[PDB]
Amino acid sequence: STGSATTTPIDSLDDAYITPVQIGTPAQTLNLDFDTGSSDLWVFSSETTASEVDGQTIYTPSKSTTAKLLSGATWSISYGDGSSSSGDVYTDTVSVGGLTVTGQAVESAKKVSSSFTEDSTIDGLLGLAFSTLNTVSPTQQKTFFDNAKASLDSPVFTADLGYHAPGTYNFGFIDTTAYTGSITYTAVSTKQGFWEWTSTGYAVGSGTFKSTSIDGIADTGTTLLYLPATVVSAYWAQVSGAKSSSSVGGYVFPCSATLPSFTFGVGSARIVIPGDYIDFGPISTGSSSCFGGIQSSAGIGINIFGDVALKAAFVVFNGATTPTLGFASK
Repeated sequence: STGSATTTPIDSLDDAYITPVQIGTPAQTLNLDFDTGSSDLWVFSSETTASEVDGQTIYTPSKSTTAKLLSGATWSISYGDGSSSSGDVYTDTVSVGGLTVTGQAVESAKKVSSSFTEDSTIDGLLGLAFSTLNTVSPTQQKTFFDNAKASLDSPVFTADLGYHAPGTYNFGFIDTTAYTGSITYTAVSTKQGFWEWTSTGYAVGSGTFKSTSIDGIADTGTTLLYLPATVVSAYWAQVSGAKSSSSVGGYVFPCSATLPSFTFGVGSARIVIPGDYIDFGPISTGSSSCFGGIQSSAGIGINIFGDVALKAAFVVFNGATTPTLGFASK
């Protein structure tokens, strides 16, 4: 089997991407944030505290003839941005782009933190990291990809995120029309539950490439590119007037700037992030100070190849017995 679904930016900045997902019988379509940095499929629901729902579409398990309470199971998750959610668990039929999993754990939120409530466009998350990170207790549950893998034509999914435009998540096949050149594959460590890999270095603009190992995670659920402070300083030093602002919470730059590109290495190959991808717009409405899309990972404890980096590539998440990652230009 295969599946193919379009993923759409939630706003003009590409702050996140939403992908329609069918849950239950008859189908209830929710727009979920596909997140290769976590492993829970959770949704706003008829159980979510009413004051914490503000415009989201909810899953109502009582209206699904295939929903079954997973008795005794609870979940609770906290994300790197400080947001969180928790609740109980149903199993139900879940389909993405024509690919169907029966018996998928659908984690129903009883509580969500303010940032989820305040974002009316995201109805929940669909985790695509390794199932060892799934938070369901006392019986850990499998991700949608883990459940589907054996049925797929090939044990892979791909992320093709757009810059200010829709893109595609494919399951079970590699669309050879969706990228240029060849795909360069690179090793993955699953020891922390992430799609963790080692970039071979970087360049700023037209500058020379610096060969240096940068361990980090391919994380579709993180907006920005978070790298060591040395790398990030070298980038922003090429932008007149850019500075790190403790009050704003990262590097800012004059909105009048033209940003340089940023290149990262995948083995001997190179992925180029155009400068425009690194502009996240005014820090507050009408400000001439703009927020940078490359920020320091110092204090986060891991480097994060978020959407800013991934959207510059066609990315293969290879779930073969020994997982690997593939990157191609596009």
